[PDB]
Amino acid sequence: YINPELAQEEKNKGNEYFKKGDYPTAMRHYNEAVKRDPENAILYSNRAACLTKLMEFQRALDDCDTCIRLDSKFIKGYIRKAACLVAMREWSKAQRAYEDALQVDPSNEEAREGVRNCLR
Repeated sequence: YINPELAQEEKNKGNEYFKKGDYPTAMRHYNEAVKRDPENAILYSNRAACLTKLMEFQRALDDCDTCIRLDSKFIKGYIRKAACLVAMREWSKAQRAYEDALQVDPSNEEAREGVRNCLR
């Protein structure tokens, strides 16, 4: 059952615990946010960042694809995908994910720095 205000509230509990670095507890809240507004791309971007810190790389990249599917214009899905691949040391795939972001917005500074980071 869709509840987008509750999803927002849960997003924030998530983001807060993310920042005290208790990702276990942040994840409980990101899961609930996703449950309540499952078509909202940003919730998957957010959850992907957390899953990546936890080294749940398979689940992280699933969330990045979800984000990219739900909103192909939302740059952070591509950024989170690239960042996860950097965390995996998948450099060649990471470089292409950042380049996919740059296709969406060639002025994106985070993606341009990400390409620099991928030069080995």
